[PDB]
Formats: sequence, structure tokens, C-alpha cells
Amino acid sequence: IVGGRRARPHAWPFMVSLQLRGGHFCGATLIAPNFVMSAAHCVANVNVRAVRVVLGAHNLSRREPTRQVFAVQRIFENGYDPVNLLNDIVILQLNGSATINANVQVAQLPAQGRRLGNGVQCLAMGWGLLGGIASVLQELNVTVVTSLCRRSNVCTLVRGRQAGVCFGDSGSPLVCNGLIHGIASFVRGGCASGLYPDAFAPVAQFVNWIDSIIQ
Ligand SMILES: CCOC(=O)C1=C(C)N(c2cccc(C(F)(F)F)c2)c2[nH]cc[n+]2[C@@H]1c1ccc(C#N)cc1
Ligand SMILES: *[C@@H]1O[C@H](CO[C@@H]2O[C@@H](C)[C@@H](O)[C@@H](O)[C@@H]2O)[C@@H](O)[C@H](O)[C@H]1NC(C)=O
Ligand SMILES: *[C@@H]1O[C@H](CO[C@@H]2O[C@@H](C)[C@@H](O)[C@@H](O)[C@@H]2O)[C@@H](O)[C@H](O)[C@H]1NC(C)=O
Repeated sequence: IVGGRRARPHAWPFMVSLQLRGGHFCGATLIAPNFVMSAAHCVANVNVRAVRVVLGAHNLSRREPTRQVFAVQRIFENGYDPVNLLNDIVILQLNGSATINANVQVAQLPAQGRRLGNGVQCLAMGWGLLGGIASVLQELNVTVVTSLCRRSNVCTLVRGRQAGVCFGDSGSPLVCNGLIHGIASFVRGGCASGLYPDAFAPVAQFVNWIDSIIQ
């Protein structure tokens, strides 16, 4: 996250860190005790048997007792199309069930087909590049836009300054009106261009599919 701020510890207990040999590479969202959802591009060309799923984290540079660590049991995809940058969603079924507590909670999703108007205020977040990489979870105020976007993405922009998601924020939630409306998918013009809106997978379009998998 470029131009964001540190989150209050555990303010976002659905927020997940996807890791290889101890290092963050992508975000995810806890959507049920034994399921997270991320961006399909996070896991493409990655051996998932190597991925550690980290719930309850805040400072990735610190040893944290609040954490719960899982392996990926199974993955579900929905027509990931990297050429067109479409359907950038993946569900990762965990090798066990999260212990739901103060620091580890399941996110709330919108209803199928639910659309966001131009000018809705959302929050982006993640452990990605700061402009080094983040130790503490960062958050950022962003605004939903349609100029330079498509119907098959939720796009957001910070106005009046250069701020936005960046490398390592991929897969992370976008929270709008208390609901997970986006999964961080792609940037144009590099990170925090001040010209091109950030693009997220439109979680509302995939709600029926998500529910059929989790329940
Ligand atoms: C195959 C792996 O590619 C990447 O890792 C990409 C990354 C990180 N970002 C990327 C970079 C910075 C921040 C983010 C974001 F928005 F997810 F936080 C994504 C990116 N930007 C533009 C193209 N890409 C590609 C990309 C390719 C296909 C799709 C789809 N569908 C989405 C992104
Ligand atoms: C689920 O897996 C947890 C951690 O698994 C670890 O990470 C993966 C990616 C591999 O490196 C694996 O060898 C590691 O053990 C366990 O701590 C936990 O006990 C598992 N839950 C089960 C099977 O009940
Ligand atoms: C910056 O963001 C703050 C929090 O945003 C609100 O809560 C999050 C979790 C989402 O549900 C989002 O839709 C909400 O707007 C706001 O309280 C604050 O007013 C924002 N400031 C501005 C001017 O953007």
C-alpha cells in the first residue's frame, strides 16, 4: 500500500497473509472457518503445497502468538483469464478450521450482483510495497470510480495525491460499507500513478459461486 497508514492491530481480523518459506507474497480474506479467498494470479505458477496461510497477523516482522497457520487442502477457480485480466478469484480450502476469536474472524460479503455507485468510499489494505515492503498491515481510503474502468472490475482511485495498492497487496480485500466488495487484482501506470484507478475482482459477481463452495 502506497500513501496509506498503519492499521490498528487486528482491526481487520478477516485479513490473511499468504506466505512461502516465511515470506509474504499475497493477501487473502477469511470467508469461512476453513476457506480463504484470494486473487487467482497469486497462485498461478506457485506450488500451493508450499503456501502457508496466516490468520491473525499484524506485524509480519514480529513473532505473534495471535496467529493461526494452515496449509492449502484444495483450490477452486472460476475461469481465471490472465490475458484479459478477468475472473481473478481463487478460493483456498484450508487443511483445518480457524478458531474464531477477537483476532481471527470471517468476513461479510455482499449479495450477488450488488453494484457500487461512483463515489462510494472504501478501504483498501495489505502488506505490500510501501513505494520497502510493509511490516505492519496498512490501510488506505479509496473512492470507487468508473472512468478508465470496466463492468467486470471494481476500480478505485485516491484523488488529490498519489496513493494506491502495490506489489504484495494482490489478493487482499477491499472493504466497502462493511462488506468485502473487491479482491486486489491489478494496477496500471505502475503503483500509485494518480491517473489510472486500481482494479479489483468484483466479489459481488462471484457470490453464488463462493456460497456453493463454502455453503
Ligand atoms: C501472472 C502474475 O501477474 C501478476 O502477479 C500481476 C501483478 C502482481 N500485478 C499487480 C501489481 C501491483 C498491485 C496489484 C494489485 F492490484 F493486485 F494489488 C497487482 C499486476 N498489475 C498489472 C498486471 N499484473 C499482474 C497480473 C496478471 C493477471 C491478473 C489477472 N487476472 C492480475 C494481475
Ligand atoms: C495444517 O497445517 C499446519 C501447518 O502446515 C505447515 O505448512 C505447510 C505449508 C507445510 O510446510 C507443512 O509441512 C507444515 O506443517 C499444521 O500446523 C496443522 O497441524 C495442520 N492441521 C491439521 C492437519 O490438522
Ligand atoms: C476513510 O475511511 C474511514 C473508514 O471507512 C469506512 O469503514 C470501512 C471499513 C468501509 O466500510 C468504508 O466503506 C467506510 O467508508 C471513514 O470513516 C472515513 O470517513 C474515510 N474518510 C474519507 C473522507 O474518505
